Amino acid sequence: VVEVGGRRLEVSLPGDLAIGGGGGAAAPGVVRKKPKPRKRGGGGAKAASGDAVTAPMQGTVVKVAVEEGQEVSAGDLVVVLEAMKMENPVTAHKDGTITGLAVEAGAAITQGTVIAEIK
Amino acid sequence: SKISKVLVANRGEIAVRVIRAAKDAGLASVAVYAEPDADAPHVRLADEAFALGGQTSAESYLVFEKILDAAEKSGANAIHPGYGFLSENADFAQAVIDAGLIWIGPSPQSIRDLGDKVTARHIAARAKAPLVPGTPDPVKDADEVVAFAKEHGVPVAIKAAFGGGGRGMKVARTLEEIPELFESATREAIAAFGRGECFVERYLDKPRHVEAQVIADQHGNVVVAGTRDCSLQRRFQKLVEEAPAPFLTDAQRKEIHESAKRICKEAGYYGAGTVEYLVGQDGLISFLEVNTRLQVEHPVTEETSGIDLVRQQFKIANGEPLDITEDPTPRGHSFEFRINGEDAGRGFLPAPGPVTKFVAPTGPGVRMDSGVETGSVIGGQFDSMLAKLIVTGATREEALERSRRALAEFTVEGLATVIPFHRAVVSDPAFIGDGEKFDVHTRWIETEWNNTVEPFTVPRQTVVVEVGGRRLEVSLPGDLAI
Amino acid sequence: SKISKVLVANRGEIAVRVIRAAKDAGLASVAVYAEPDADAPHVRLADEAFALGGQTSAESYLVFEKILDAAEKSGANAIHPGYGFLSENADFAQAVIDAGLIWIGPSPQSIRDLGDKVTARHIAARAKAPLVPGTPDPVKDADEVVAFAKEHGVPVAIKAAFGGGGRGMKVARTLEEIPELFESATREAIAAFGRGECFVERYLDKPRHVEAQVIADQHGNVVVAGTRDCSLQRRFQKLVEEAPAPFLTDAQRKEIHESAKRICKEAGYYGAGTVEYLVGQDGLISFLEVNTRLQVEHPVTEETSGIDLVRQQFKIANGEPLDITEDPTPRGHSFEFRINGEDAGRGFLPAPGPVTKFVAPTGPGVRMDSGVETGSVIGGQFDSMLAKLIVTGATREEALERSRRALAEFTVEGLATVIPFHRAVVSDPAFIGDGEKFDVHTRWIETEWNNTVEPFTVPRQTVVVEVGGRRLEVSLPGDLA
Amino acid sequence: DHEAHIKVLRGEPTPEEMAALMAVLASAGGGPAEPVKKERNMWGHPVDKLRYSVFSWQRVTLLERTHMRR
Ligand SMILES: Nc1ncnc2c1ncn2[C@@H]1O[C@H](COP(=O)(O)OP(=O)(O)OP(=O)(O)O)[C@@H](O)[C@H]1O
Ligand SMILES: [Mg+2]
Repeated sequence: VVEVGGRRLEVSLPGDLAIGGGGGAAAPGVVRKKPKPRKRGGGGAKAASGDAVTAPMQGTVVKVAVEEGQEVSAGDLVVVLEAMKMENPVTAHKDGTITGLAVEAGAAITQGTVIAEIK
Repeated sequence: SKISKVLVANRGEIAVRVIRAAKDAGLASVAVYAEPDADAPHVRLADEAFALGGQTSAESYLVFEKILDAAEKSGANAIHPGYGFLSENADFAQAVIDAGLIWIGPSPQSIRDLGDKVTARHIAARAKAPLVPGTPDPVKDADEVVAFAKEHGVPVAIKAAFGGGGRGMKVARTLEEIPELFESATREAIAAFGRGECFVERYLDKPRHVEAQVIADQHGNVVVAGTRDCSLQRRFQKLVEEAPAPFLTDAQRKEIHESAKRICKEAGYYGAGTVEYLVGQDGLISFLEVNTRLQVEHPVTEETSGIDLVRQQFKIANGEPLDITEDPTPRGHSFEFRINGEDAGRGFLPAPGPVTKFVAPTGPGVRMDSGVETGSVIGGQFDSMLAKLIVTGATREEALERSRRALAEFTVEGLATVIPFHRAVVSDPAFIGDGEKFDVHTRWIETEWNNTVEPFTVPRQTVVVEVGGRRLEVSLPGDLAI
Repeated sequence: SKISKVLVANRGEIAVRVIRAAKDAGLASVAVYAEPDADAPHVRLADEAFALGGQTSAESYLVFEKILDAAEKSGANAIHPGYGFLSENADFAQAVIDAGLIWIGPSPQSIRDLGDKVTARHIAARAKAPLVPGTPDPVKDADEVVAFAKEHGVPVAIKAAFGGGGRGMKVARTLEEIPELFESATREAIAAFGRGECFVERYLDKPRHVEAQVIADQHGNVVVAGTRDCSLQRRFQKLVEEAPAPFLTDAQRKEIHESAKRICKEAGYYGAGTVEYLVGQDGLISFLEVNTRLQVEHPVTEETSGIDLVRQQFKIANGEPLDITEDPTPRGHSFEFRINGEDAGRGFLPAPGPVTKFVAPTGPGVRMDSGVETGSVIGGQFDSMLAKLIVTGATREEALERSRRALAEFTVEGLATVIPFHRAVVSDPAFIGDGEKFDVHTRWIETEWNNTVEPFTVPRQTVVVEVGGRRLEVSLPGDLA
Repeated sequence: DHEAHIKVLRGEPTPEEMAALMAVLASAGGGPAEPVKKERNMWGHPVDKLRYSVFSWQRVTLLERTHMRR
């Protein structure tokens, strides 16, 4: 907080600020770059490069739309997650055989939990 | 001209209230602060803020030209006082008019006429107020004060011709004690006000304080926007305030209403103002004073009558005629509890400290106007008030139920407060209405209530810089690394 | 609707002269500067000043936007042309009118009709102003150039339509020479201006330049406020002014004024300007210009006539009816000298350098338009002049002795200047006429003058600040610690 | 553009008050911290003062590391 002429200003100063010939910015030879989002690469696939179907967010598995050993095709509904009382469909990313369907209707589920393998 | 920017020459609860009203009206707002207040909420709430410097009110909020310089630097078109400070300084209002700014209040002379309490009694006489039969011009000597009591009958009050705040008010119960009380009260008047001048009045034994809340127009309309009962008091100062005035008959209410109109019409008053009244223990309705400002208690009038009284102040200072012409009808009942850093359990001494927690009450029927928040601090140089809780319902009983909730929901820590007293008094059959009466009086906290509440158990850098024709002090944190 | 804050966008002397005019009038005044000018006398005199940036004039002063941004940021409700740069470009008169700013100058039409001097000749033929007849229209091509030169007779002058400042123009003596001058003129014109419009006319061996000031009103008053003569010239430029115009009889002055009235009415003219003539050594009038900038030659009229001419321009731009309505009688005589940055000891080659000393003359009968100050720096990246010297007296004789002394006083060191040339030419007799005629003619200096001169022997930092996220570039010297 | 700028997060100063703020902050701003001519000079470096057993792994991971790290 600075006063100029008594006017109150709130001023944010960068730590690597250098004006009037100042030094000390990036002191040890720091590199700065745009930080990567906390998500998987997301180009063309995320987890979908693998066989596992994983829950995209925390919720409740209110509907299971497949059975153990069913053949499915990309885009087919696998489960519905109730979250915030919104219903979110989780859907097959590839064709294959539903293998190791790990969940039952009404199970609580967490982001990244494996639902099934399309194998 | 119209206002576009308002400087609020005050702090805390009322500065917050005015800055909020300015944003509602669409007016830009400038705050000011002293050294202890540079992080008070209002400073952050305003659109602009200025340091006054200095570490006391006398070094800060009371210096006329600092506030005018703040208005000059901000470009504020208008100045609004709070309560206290310069709000009733006629010659500061004159300094503002000499600066050409919009003083949000009564004209200097319209103040000055009521600032002198003797001319105030002269004006009440002119205006045909309900009044106590005696009306001394300031007394010559003790033998005249004794003659006054010998004529009008004791109990008798001796009251200074100037001042306020309960300071200049003395009561004599017997004839033989009066001479030393006169000389001492003269000394008190000289010490506080310099004027050794006092008048005398027939005292009323256990009276009830009532007020008219009035909105008054430069174009001669006057609306009695409401009535209040203010009688729950300590040391003649208001602590819980109630609307509407609980137990007057309509004959008395209409007398008070029309008297307040008459008093305004006779003084030529415009702006917001209140007229103070008293009902005696025996039911003698009588005048007391006129306060030349929007009183801090206005919220219970806002909640019962449904009026934004500060925006009315803006309308009047803009010179617009009143929209209301039929006096509003109370659409409910309300209570306002002043919360102060003062320990009711120890005789209401100031007990300042850090506001280490402040969980305000919320929910139905509750309003909070506050000058502090979690992590604020307080000190004896300011009011030691913290906030005003306002509770409302359809009826007195419902508003008391809501208050018995809200005062328990209100949590404050790190300093002592009147909250335990409020929680007690909202529980007291003395204060609960026995249908058409209640027992409290302006002495009730001091003389009747059971007060059983157990007690509570660096410098910044500066540079002086010239920029063209400007002189600019720049002041900064003391350790700015940059 | 009326002038209230004036921005003048030009370098040096004229900026000072018209900022001085504003300072006199009490107008709010705004300057602009390039990097070498960031502490110039004009930026330190003006009430406000704004960076255009850039090291040299051509990087900056040509950009209309860079001007009008500074205009609207300063709130300069009025903009002045001065001389050079945009002062006579209708693009800027348009931009100022569309931006809604007061152009302190003649209207877009009134400039468009006179920036190319060809259009002034095309008016002049109709106005019956004394021509250098040739043809009013340009001839079509070099095939006609040789035929017209053979028909009318060499020498012939070959001129670009925009060749002003004495450098877009050529002369040839013999009928075999002219096609090479016509090609040279066309291709150099294309190199300097892109346009190629070029005209040819019969040359005059001993003309003399004269012009007369004209002031004209939105309420229709017109005044012919004074006269000036520009005979002393070197490398074909105006360098000395003499005022009121000497060695002209009433039989010349008659048409010099009355054709100016006609030609300005035929131009529909309002605002200020001049009409310019070449008079023979035999006194025979012929044309050169009708001129719409405030001529740099203004000081000698400003002293011989009762007008602060740019204050009168303020009133004309105000649309006030003229409070000067009489063709005046100009007092006595006055001389003025352009104080160029050239080494007269070195053939008048240009000479840049630091102005490690500058002292310019004062006192009665002498005036200065100082556009530079001690410790400044000069170079060809901007206009060529340090300043101007101005001299006046009851008659030439007194102003001549005053000129010789003034030029002996006028002292500059750290770079060569033309001041010693002025001292010499104010001593050289041909300039001192007999009372009915005088001997100086064009080329006279570079053909007869006695030369005597001996050769002389942190960066800024930009920081960006944001106010609520609104960008605000700020600049400081590269060190302030 | 990807520089980190100074932000006036609250207030709206005039250009004179901006200039005062900037001239103060710019002359407060630190000088040549982390200086450009911090030479290398390993004479008498503390790692050479220590006793090392002839087989001490710190002869790799401290002594040699400290001499060779550039
Ligand atoms: N006899 C009384 N009965 C009731 N209240 C009283 C009495 N005497 C004093 N008071 C209280 O103290 C105040 C006495 O001061 P006064 O009314 O003159 O000014 P004020 O309203 O306190 O002014 P300011 O806000 O400018 O300081 C009254 O407003 C009321 O609050
Ligand atoms: Mg009162």
